[PDB]
Amino acid sequence: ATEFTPSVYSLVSKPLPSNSRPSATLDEQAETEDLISQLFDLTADPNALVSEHGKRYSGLRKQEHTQFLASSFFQLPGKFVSLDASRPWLVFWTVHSLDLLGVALDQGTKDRVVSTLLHFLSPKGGFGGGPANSQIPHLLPTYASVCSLAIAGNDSSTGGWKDLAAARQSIYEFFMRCKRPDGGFVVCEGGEVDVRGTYCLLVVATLLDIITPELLHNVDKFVSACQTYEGGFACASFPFPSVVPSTSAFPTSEPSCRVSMAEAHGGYTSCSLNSHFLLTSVPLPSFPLSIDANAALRWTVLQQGEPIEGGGFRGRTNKLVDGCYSWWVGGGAPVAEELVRREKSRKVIPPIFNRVALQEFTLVAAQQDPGSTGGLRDKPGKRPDQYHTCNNLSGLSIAQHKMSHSPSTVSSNRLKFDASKGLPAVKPVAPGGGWKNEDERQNARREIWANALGWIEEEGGEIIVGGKDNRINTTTPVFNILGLRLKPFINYFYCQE
Amino acid sequence: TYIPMSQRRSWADVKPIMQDDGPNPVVPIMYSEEYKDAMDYFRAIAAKEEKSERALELTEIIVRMNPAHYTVWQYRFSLLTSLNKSLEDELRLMNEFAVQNLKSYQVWHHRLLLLDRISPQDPVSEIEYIHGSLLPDPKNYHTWAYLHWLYSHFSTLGRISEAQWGSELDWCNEMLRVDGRNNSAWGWRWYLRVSRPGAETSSRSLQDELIYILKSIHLIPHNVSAWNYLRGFLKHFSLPLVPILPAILPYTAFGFPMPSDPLPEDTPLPVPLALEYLADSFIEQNRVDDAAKVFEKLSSEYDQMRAGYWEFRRRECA
Ligand SMILES: CCCC[C@H]1CN(c2cccc(OC(F)(F)F)c2)C(=O)CN1Cc1cncn1Cc1ccc(C#N)cc1
Ligand SMILES: CC(C)=CCC/C(C)=C/CC/C(C)=C/COP(=O)(O)OP(=O)(O)O
Ligand SMILES: O=S(=O)(O)C[C@H](O)CNC1CCCCC1
Ligand SMILES: O=S(=O)(O)C[C@H](O)CNC1CCCCC1
Ligand SMILES: O=S(=O)(O)C[C@H](O)CNC1CCCCC1
Ligand SMILES: [Zn+2]
Repeated sequence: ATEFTPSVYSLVSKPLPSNSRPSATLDEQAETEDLISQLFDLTADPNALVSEHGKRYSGLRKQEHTQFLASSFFQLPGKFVSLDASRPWLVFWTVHSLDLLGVALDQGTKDRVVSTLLHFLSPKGGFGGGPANSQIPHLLPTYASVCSLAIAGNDSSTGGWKDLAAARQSIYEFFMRCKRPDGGFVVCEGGEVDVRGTYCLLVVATLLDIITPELLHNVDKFVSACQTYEGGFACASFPFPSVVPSTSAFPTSEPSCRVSMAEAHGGYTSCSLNSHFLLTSVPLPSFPLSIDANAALRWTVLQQGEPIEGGGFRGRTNKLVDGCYSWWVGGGAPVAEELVRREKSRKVIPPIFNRVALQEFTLVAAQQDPGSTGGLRDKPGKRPDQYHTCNNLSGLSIAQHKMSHSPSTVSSNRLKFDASKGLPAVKPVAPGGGWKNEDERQNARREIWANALGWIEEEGGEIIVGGKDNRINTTTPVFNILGLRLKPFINYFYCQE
Repeated sequence: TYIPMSQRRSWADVKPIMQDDGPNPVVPIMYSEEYKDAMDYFRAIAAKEEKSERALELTEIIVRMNPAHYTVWQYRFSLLTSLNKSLEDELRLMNEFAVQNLKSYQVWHHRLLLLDRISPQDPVSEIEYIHGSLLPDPKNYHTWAYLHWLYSHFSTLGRISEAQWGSELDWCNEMLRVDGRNNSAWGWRWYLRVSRPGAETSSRSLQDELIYILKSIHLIPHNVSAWNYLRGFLKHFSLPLVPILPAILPYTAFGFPMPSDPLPEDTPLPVPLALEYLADSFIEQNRVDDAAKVFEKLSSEYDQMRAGYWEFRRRECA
């Protein structure tokens, strides 16, 4: 099960060769190699039973990490004002990390989480980064708030889910005000346009049963054109209009071509693969426009670092490894792998990245040094924070548990779906903007629901480096919440049981 | 010492509005007195929808303390257009923010909205500012994405001349000379030479581009940026791999550039991405067993971090 996932300690560590051509990139790379490899040399190999005397023990320090996150439920120092427009993310990073670590919140604390987030919800539609009397709605806080309510809420009158259900029409209307004719979305009124917005919006629309044809038009084309010559995805694509020199450069619904606007990055590659995957559930004709899945898988695996850098992932070519890309790049691997599997199936098994080395990076390099604040971090030399704690642990989960999208599970889901149950259909902004009829709408609901619940952990595919006390819970690819949160949440909004 | 706004004559008519968190919120932030006071009055300003100079001054105070505060940036831009403020002065203020390390998505997007609304007949001086701004961080992702947007938006309006495209490639070539491992500059070169709608595609340009790529590899044989650009180039233009194999084979132990007769020092062999080129070359020739043997060695000997991926490639051959 580990034939093709060699431990970092079993491989020869050597620097990236210089070719006798120094540059600023190489100076920074070599300095980082020395930082990571020195910490590995001080740390007992997690795979050994005879832990060397005098060497640091790499076990996951779950109680230190729990106490690190505990400040979220009391108070954060003044320096966090830099995240005052992202407080739903502070909630999400905390409550999802506790789910992964296996630590339960009591009901009173969950009720405080629910109440805080509901004060961020505007009657006109969507969540902001703070109270609705202070901040306007934003697509990224809307994703973080919705996922946090999946983790901490419930179906009772104080559980927050009924407020989400009542807000479905207004949230949909917010999503349509964000929509551009070329398939992009602004993240907020007057805000930037990139695949982070598309990803956050498609997750929420999928979970709350508010997808329509008018919402999705050109969304597949925007995302597909973000793929670069390296195989990963950039932040956005530019729509050039039908007429060369134009009096306007504002996006149009029928551009002559689209061009990606920057280099492939793990964060935008994660958002693009996940968005594309969500779109493949939608039964529209010749939709979604395809991507080059093999190139995206190749890009994904090429970002895993060498043994001297501990087998962590970097975010882009010739930059540095960083624990948070365990989720952004590592968590895209099962999505890319499934899309490759479908391509091979249409034209007519070993792990795809080093699942062992990624765990060794998490345990050895990404944990705060023992006996201290706890928390996980980017790399040695960096302070831990809630964002690296969440994303280190989410990526560790994908490495520990072999995830795949199961066609037979999706078939079973279709067989059990009850199309006579559901919340009221959203009213489209344009008269012809909805599904053509009720047969079409119910078929769409069935496919989107059944595929959202199609991810499974493969029996016998578990690999827990360092022993079973390092095991954390299983996150879901695409949504990044536990399956035991996803299922009752999405079932509530589709009225399934 | 700090003078609260409740004690300021210019603000005596304004009743501040407290943040509405509810009774016992999670993730509360212990705000400085200055930040809480400014937000208390911003809440009142934005509630009454006042568009004024004092509101403008207030938004600057707030984004200096929190540059990622998208709501206050949104209000600031509507103030600028509503008051018909000098957008060139605002652009100079954004230059100072960069100097003072006040940075976020929101600052970069604000800069984009300014350029879009100014709509200069010639954006040359903004292009030159962006070039200089890269000195402290030549890989700043927001800067490279903004540069792409700038050339794409203003070329759509017909305002990028041939002399401007030429000097942009000259600048790009210098960036890659100073650091051949700058993957952001490789991405820019791809826009300039391949993907932008105005790029030339002739047999001369394809040959020129291949010469530049090959020379780059021979200068830095272990540079992943150069190998990825080569593979993307050949794939995008449906060009065969075999005729170029002479320039690649020395790394797996005619007309286009060849490796140095003594290879550069600190160039251990084989180069794993050269082996990938060789394997894919075998596949191009339908020699699937020769490709499989290369993948097997990548998997068990030469690129063991990716042993499972290279084994996946080996099995595909059967
Ligand atoms: C506790 C402070 C963390 C700061 C992080 C996260 N971070 C942030 C802040 C608020 C919400 C949020 O959303 C989500 F990405 F989903 F976490 C993300 C930022 O702005 C800056 N970062 C710096 C960083 C660290 N390691 C890699 N980087 C690069 C990077 C990552 C994501 C984004 C984006 N976007 C941009 C850049
Ligand atoms: C759902 C959601 C909001 C997803 C976005 C996730 C994500 C990680 C985005 C990264 C965007 C970005 C500009 C990175 C470069 O920062 P950098 O130069 O500081 O770091 P680098 O050196 O690793 O590239
Ligand atoms: O997060 S962990 O590292 O597993 C937990 C911390 O080490 C706490 N260690 C205590 C030391 C004294 C005896 C009881 C345990
Ligand atoms: O009633 S709604 O329009 O749905 C929600 C409130 O009006 C939002 N107004 C706030 C004022 C201060 C700045 C942030 C927004
Ligand atoms: O379940 S197994 O993988 O066989 C082995 C256990 O998980 C061992 N965990 C350690 C026990 C002693 C303290 C430090 C952790
Ligand atoms: Zn990071």
